[PDB]
Amino acid sequence: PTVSDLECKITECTYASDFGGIATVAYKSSKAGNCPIHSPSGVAVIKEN
Amino acid sequence: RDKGAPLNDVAPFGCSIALEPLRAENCAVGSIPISIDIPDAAFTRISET
Repeated sequence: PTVSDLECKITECTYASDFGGIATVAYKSSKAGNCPIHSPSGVAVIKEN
Repeated sequence: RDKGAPLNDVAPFGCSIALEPLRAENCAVGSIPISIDIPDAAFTRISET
């Protein structure tokens, strides 16, 4: 699925080591299925691939 | 019969009395710096509310 026309926002970001940072994402898909994710910036490390 | 009145009838700042451990119950005055360590198990993680 193409996911654009979305929105992302943190909801409780934890300024920390353990994966405490969270963020809802208003996904706006075309199909329905899986969608691999990553932050190309090294600022954020994500638990979910 | 020529006494004075009782401290549970003349005290200030709101107290009651007992001939018991000599407490002065329920004295409403000032503030108390209270601090608690909650059980972390009782917390709900942020991504569930």
